[PDB]
Amino acid sequence: EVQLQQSGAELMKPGASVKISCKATGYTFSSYWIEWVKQRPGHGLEWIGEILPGSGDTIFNEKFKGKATFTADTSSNTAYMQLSSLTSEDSAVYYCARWVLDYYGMDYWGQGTSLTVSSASTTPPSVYPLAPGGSAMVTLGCLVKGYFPEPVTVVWNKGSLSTGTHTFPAVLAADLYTLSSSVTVSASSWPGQSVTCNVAHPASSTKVDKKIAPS
Amino acid sequence: DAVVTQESALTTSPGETVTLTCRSSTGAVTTSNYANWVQEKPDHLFTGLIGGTNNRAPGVPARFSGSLIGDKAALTITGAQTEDEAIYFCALWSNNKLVFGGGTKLTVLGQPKSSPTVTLFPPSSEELSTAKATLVCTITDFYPGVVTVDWKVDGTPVTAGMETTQPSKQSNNKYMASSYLTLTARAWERHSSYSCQVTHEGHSSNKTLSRA
Repeated sequence: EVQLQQSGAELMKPGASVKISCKATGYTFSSYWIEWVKQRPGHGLEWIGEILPGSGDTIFNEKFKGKATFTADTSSNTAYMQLSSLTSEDSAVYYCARWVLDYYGMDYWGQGTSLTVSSASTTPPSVYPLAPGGSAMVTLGCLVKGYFPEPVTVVWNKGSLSTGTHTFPAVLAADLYTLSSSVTVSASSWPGQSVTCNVAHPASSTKVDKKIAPS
Repeated sequence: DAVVTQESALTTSPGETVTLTCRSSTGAVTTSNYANWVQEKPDHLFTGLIGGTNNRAPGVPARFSGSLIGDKAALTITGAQTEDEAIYFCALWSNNKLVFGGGTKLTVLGQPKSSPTVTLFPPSSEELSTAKATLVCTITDFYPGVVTVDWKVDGTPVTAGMETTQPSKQSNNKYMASSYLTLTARAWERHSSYSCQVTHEGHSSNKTLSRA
């Protein structure tokens, strides 16, 4: 079975350089061209260039001639793409894909490598309780604001409250992340019983427990 | 530097036939452009579907086929399946260059449509003490996963300090999203009624609250 495995997500600072790998298995690596593609939010897909492992021949999209460099090692069946002088415009997901001549296309694709070029520093979040404005059900929540980088984890009552929990996707606001999580429980269980959100932000080794009390 | 154009979005249902197209700004698409079609599923998972205009990739379901329709390349999915929901990109070979289209987001209705459930939370006393005020509007159980959010303070639209998340899939396969309106504590006190309005397929669901 043909497979292309790429290196993991990269976090680089402006001006740095990164080398993304693409390991092939399931076929004769030296016989097929490897294509490199760039996927940047709001910019569709861009072709970077290609390399034929068996000959080492390379062809670049003019635009990337001074940004990318292709290499390959037939002994380890791995292709590599190095990006230099990184800038925020280089932030994107990069893919390698196999081109088959008689197919006239790219059939198998790597899983992609997410590259983030940033100079931002780790920032802990501020955690705030979300109570109703003082039905059979009641919705409580917790706001996790101003943290970087992602992610943060949120549990309710130390994992005891699991059903009815909605941890929403994070969004940016002033260069930082904001997330919220909510739990819907029986109106007869709160405030009659306690509801506490447990927030953790590994990157900053911060842990905050916030009890949701009536307003 | 040819420009390749695709439909931005299309919706279909299980069992139906849907056709996606790929146009070139340079002229009519022909077999000499060796049109490719690839599929991107959640978590940026790409799979090649078509190459050389009509060659199906290894392991790709027979329901996918490529062709030329008029002066454009086309991808036909006959008997659409829920799993076919994805973003489809076409690529054309022109001027010894490989140019990709902007991609078409194909939605396949795999469950009943559902209007959103909206909940609006006021700023916590704790946050207000920092001279900050964030209202949180949670949006859950909606399908399909496309909504637009509008905030109004005392009847007037407000977008300054507002941010809305992308929709994400819930355990029950419906979607959820959140919207936030942030102001200074002082500004929060200069208004009375706050409203979060969520529009989904032409219908608007609203929730409001009074600072006092």
